[PDB]
Amino acid sequence: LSDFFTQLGQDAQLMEDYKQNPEAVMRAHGLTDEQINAVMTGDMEKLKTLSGDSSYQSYLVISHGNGD
Amino acid sequence: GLSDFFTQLGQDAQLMEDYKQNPEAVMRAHGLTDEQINAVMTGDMEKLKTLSGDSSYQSYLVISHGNGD
Amino acid sequence: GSLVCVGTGLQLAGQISVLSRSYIEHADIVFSLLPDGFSQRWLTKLNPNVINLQQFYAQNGEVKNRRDTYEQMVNAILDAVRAGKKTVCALYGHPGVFACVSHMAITRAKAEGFSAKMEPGISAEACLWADLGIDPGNSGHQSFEASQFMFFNHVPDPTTHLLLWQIAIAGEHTLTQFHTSSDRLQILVEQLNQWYPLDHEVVIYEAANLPIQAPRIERLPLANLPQAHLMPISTLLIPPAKKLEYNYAILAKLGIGPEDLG
Amino acid sequence: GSLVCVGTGLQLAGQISVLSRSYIEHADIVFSLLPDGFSQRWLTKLNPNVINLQQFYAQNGEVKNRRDTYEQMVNAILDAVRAGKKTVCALYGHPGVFACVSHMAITRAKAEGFSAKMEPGISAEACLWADLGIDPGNSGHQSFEASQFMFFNHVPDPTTHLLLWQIAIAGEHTLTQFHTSSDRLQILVEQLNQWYPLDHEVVIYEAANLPIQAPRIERLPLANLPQAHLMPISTLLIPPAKKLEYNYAILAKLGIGPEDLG
Ligand SMILES: Nc1ncnc2c1ncn2[C@@H]1O[C@H](CSCC[C@H](N)C(=O)O)[C@@H](O)[C@H]1O
Ligand SMILES: Nc1ncnc2c1ncn2[C@@H]1O[C@H](CSCC[C@H](N)C(=O)O)[C@@H](O)[C@H]1O
Repeated sequence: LSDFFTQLGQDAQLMEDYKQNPEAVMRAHGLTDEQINAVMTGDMEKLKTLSGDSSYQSYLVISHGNGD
Repeated sequence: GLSDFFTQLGQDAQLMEDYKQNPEAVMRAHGLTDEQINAVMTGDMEKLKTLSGDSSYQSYLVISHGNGD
Repeated sequence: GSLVCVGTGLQLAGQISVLSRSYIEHADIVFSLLPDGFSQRWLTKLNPNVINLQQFYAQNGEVKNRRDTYEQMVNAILDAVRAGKKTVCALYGHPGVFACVSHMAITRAKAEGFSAKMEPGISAEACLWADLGIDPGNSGHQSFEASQFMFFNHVPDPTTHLLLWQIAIAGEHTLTQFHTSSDRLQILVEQLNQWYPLDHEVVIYEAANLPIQAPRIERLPLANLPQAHLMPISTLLIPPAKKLEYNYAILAKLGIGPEDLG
Repeated sequence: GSLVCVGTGLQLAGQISVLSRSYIEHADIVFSLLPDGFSQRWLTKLNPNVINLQQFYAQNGEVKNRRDTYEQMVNAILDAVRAGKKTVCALYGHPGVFACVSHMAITRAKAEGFSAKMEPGISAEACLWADLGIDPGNSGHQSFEASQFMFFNHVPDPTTHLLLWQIAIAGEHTLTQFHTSSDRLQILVEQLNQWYPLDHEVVIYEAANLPIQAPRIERLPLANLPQAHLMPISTLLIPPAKKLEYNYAILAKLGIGPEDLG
């Protein structure tokens, strides 16, 4: 999962291949049926469980509006 | 020469930090002339474009207006 | 030692600048604040010497002022620079956009006699213009932190695209909770009603962090904001309430009229 | 055929996204609008099949409405897409920040039934926050095109960092000249004097395009703007004239006061 996503996010040729036929590209890179279903339903929580890190809690607020 | 150095320095964090420590030494070693180094140290971007081979690359960069659609 | 703060962008692996990636690659040590585990994995393959800044956020239901979180983040970064390490701080998006930690670390590092600089990155706002196909220049742009808009006197120009950032914590005054409440967002709605009708279409926007993920672009009337599902990464876009109208006063000083505009 | 609009950022070679560089690399053809000859050389090495959009600007002192320039740019891009080319438009900075050509091309391509998308990039504003060590969230941010600020009704919040873009053509109503006049800038000063004192320190900012180049960060009183040296790339930064003041009305509805703020 992590290997595919990292390649796909950097490589414009693989990105254009993905956009033409997402299911064919995900299967060619070994993604399971439930991984593909997670992608097509947009379940980002499920993909995080299947990769290994939804135990990884992530809070992303790095500023406040109270001044000083 | 001038172009190849700038393209490398712009992308390579190791060369960028070498350049920051000793700008003249790094520029001499990559073959920049005394006049090219002087243009850099005085911030004369006009002269640097001449020494590169400008051939009048005129570059107007406004791609919008404020007159409404 | 030395400090370079960089941004990784919102998207996994591909939205970092070529130079910024190089800075991470060659760093003695990296202090990270990234969106997810895929991004964390990608960083650790680039440079294994990583300290996750995520640890400094309140853990297991503790009460912690975010001011203390950020102080601890800045101190952690500076301890590596003071030791002599070529230090990189790798924050998601742009390291200096609605992020105090990099600015504070750079100010503190310069004051203690260390080389420190920030490299710009692609922010969530940069992703919004792309995703929604909106140009900030079209009728102007304003950005405010949602809680700062509630606590202090800010006046929006309703001809602009207005962004309220950190909308998920709007009105959360203690800096100890991870989200606000429906009653706080209803007070924001009533406050915005000074300039925007209750039926005015607003957009809850979330830029994607993965290449297989679509952005969130949820259109709803302003009145329905308090019932909406919000996440810490949610930005509220409030498109213009009014069209642009001629400044006859200034046209008169320029000695022209609207018919004269190109 | 298909369209992808990307940005190259402001700095030569290093300030493009990893993915955006890959899009240029693999393109059938690239339509470019880059800052200088170094950047043009760099692009031509990446992909030799380049059409320079610079050619559509007024040449040799001709009188040409920029609206016609921009229409011709969009038409040139769409002619490649219609022919069946995998087409990339590579603009400097962010391709959709104060840039109509990419948004227009994408709109037109989608309407003609072609794949079109915009990849975000690092804008001159993203450069400004880093180079000045200013966070747009600290007291908020507003951006206007300078001429639009003069011609239409816009009201700045003077607690914010205010950016006037394309200051160098402020008030140039024809869209046929490359720069404005000091008299037009003096009218802009008087207009701004509704909120900012004449002795208010403003900043003329120019992000560097080369790695050996320092940014321009020129501090001067607002009064001196009309005599200042401006270039087309100059952005006017107007820092806050007033500190943030407590919004007692909203605080009371929240049932809190200043002393309760974390
Ligand atoms: N994925 C995302 N989509 C939209 N907005 C986001 C986002 N991630 C962060 N933000 C915005 O940023 C706020 C945190 S402040 C950090 C912003 C970050 N430096 C950047 O460059 O984007 C969030 O509350 C939200 O308003
Ligand atoms: N080097 C630079 N430094 C500062 N502002 C710049 C700049 N290059 C362009 N700009 C600003 O952008 C305006 C042109 S509009 C195009 C902006 C570009 N898409 C970007 O993302 O930055 C200029 O008039 C100026 O206000």
